[PDB]
Amino acid sequence: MSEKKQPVDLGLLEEDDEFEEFPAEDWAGLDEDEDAHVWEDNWDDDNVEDDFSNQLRAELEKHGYKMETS
Amino acid sequence: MITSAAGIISLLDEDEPQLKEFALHKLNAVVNDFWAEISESVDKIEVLYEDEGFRSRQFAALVASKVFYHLGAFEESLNYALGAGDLFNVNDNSEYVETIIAKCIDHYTKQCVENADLPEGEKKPIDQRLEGIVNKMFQRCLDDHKYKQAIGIALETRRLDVFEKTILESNDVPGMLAYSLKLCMSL
Amino acid sequence: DLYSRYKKLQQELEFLEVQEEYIKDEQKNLKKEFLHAQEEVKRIQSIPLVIGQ
Amino acid sequence: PPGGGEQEPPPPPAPQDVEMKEEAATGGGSTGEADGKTAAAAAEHSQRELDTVTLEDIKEHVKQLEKAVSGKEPRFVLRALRMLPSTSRRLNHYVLYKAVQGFFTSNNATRDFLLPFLEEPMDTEADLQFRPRTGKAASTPLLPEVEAYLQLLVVIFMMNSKRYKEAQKISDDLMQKISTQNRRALDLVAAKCYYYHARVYEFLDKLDVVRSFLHARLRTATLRHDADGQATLLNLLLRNYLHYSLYDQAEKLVSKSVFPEQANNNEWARYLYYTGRIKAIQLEYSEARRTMTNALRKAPQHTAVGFKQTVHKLLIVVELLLGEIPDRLQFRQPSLKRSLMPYFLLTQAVRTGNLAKFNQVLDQFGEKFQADGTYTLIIRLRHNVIKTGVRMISLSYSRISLADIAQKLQLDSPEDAEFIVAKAIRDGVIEASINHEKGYVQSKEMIDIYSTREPQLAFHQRISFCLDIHNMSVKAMRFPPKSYNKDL
Repeated sequence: MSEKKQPVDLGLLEEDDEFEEFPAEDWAGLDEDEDAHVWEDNWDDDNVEDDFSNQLRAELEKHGYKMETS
Repeated sequence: MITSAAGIISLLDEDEPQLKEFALHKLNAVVNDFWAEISESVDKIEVLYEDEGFRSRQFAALVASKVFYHLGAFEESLNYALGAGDLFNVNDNSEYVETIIAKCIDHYTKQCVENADLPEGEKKPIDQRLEGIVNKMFQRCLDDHKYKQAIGIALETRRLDVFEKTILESNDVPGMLAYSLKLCMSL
Repeated sequence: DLYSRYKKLQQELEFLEVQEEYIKDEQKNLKKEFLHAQEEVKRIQSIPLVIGQ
Repeated sequence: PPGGGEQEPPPPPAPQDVEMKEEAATGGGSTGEADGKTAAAAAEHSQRELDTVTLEDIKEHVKQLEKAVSGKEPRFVLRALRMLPSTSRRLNHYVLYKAVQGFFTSNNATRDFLLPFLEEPMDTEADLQFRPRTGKAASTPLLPEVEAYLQLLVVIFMMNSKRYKEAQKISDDLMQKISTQNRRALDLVAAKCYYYHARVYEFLDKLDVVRSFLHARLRTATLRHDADGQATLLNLLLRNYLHYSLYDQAEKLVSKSVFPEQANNNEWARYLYYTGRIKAIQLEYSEARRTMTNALRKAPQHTAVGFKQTVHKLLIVVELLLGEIPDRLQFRQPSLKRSLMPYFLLTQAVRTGNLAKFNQVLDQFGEKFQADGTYTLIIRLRHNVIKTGVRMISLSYSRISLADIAQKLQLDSPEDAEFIVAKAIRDGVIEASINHEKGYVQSKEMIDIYSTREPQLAFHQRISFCLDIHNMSVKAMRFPPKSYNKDL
């Protein structure tokens, strides 16, 4: 029928009317570093990236101190 | 009226049928709205139908005959529509009545073909009410005969005296015998 | 004519239905003949032969 | 004044050529195509009609035509009316009536000549011979155009269009069963109409007349149908049962029938999305996962972006329940991204499984995914975080400590550790060896695949099923060649 897509596109118009080009530019701050890059790898790199965003992001500089303590 | 009412199941699973009668009467109104809701009470309907406890076998056999063909094959609905005993029902343009008389005529002439090649011996029993309800609407067609279906349905039923009463009140007798033999030579 | 088209048409139902097993027989037999004649014209090509230019 | 006054008449007659040529090509092409043998040639104009509907769904036709450009409304078919034979003078009238409105001006209106649309169908719709196909093929295309812009007091006019449609053909029908290409097409035409005024139904009223009548009209559709139009008529009933019906004793496991060939090249995607939406409330893990992901991968013809974002949203919502949540990897479209932006933080927070923090993170900025209604699967998720986390522990090492991994799982107690881990063992999705020697709970956690471990019984059903699907695909490459050589 393809006629039920109209209210869904109206919901997309409401989501686009919530923030006017705010997620396109704010998310484009990372998309400019993510553009043309394979998005299949961005799920693993974003998985470990967001996983380590809270604490122990790099953790490679700390191993030099953890060698003698552990 | 109701759509997802489940109280009629408990009323149908209950004794003292003086409350079951009007509950089934109101069930016949919403059965066309929702036929699948009775599938849980079909077994109990069969239980109260097989025994001779309930006084009206047509109230159960009509519900079963109108839910079986909505659920599965027309055979199980036909066994209770033909097994409903005495049924007082006038001619209606409803889908239910035209389908039960459609399959009733189709299976009627089907049994007439299964029994037409065996004139004697192992004759299958045919109920009289089948002849009553087939010959009732059949005679209703034979009010004026419409000069098209008299010899046709008279030949499909493979019956002996079904066509002698058709040619009694008929115009253009040579046209009816010439059309009759013309139809007989092409089958 | 109106009601006679059913039972008159049943003869065409049988006449067209009888062609199913017939075309089954033709399609199952004519390919066996196709491999018969195929191997018969294949076995004509023999190894001993003369080489020209 | 000179800009729009001089550039005013160029715009309007832009769609005139494609609309007149389109209605003449599909009208004269369909009637002139199946006119000789309508019953023989079938389903040739079905894909044409649906492709024209989906081609006209995004029409920007009406933007300024309200000011003296509504002359397209009073006109209509006017093809061979009032007489079936001797249509030469009417062949001249075809140019006459189209040329009269183009000399100087034309008297036009918008809401004046709307009700008297039944003047011709009383005596002759088009030619008194092809009344059904010309009546539906005449009325049904042009009615949604005038009935566009559902708002602004058109609901009553839409009701007039309803009683006109039913009163002319579909109160029951024009004749009990058309039983032709306009019957099999009339199924999806009346169905598509029901989807057209379904917004009018759900707008202020509810189900107490027409969709309840759709059962009697649904089984009046004869049982010998291919169930294409009958199944499309079932789609609106199931969607009416989607928002709030909630009874599951009949349609669930009783609606399931012989299931004839109901494809429509869209109905697997949207119908399977419907039955997976209803089968998604009992937390179906095996069936709805693969079949709903397949339905996501289906329907690529017109749009796979604007509509698949909801089946994708529900898809990942029911995927994160199993502990393994696959995100958007192979699809690049700027709709599922913006749809998934609020849900991304929590769907990424599922695997880490922090109870106290993410519990506040959900309700913190949660507006739409928790404002979707009844918060059922998210209120199951709030305590499913620990079950997906302990399933990650099942994917982790065997030995369970009392301080390291118990403190890591935010659950430091001896009883509830083995108790809830045992509640994960009684599920049956994992394998463990419950042994108590000195107090520690061990586990064999053998997740070794069937390699060199009863292989024949392992992929036996894989060989049988794969050969069945590939073999019915062999039938699907044998039969279409027959549908090719059928005409020659």
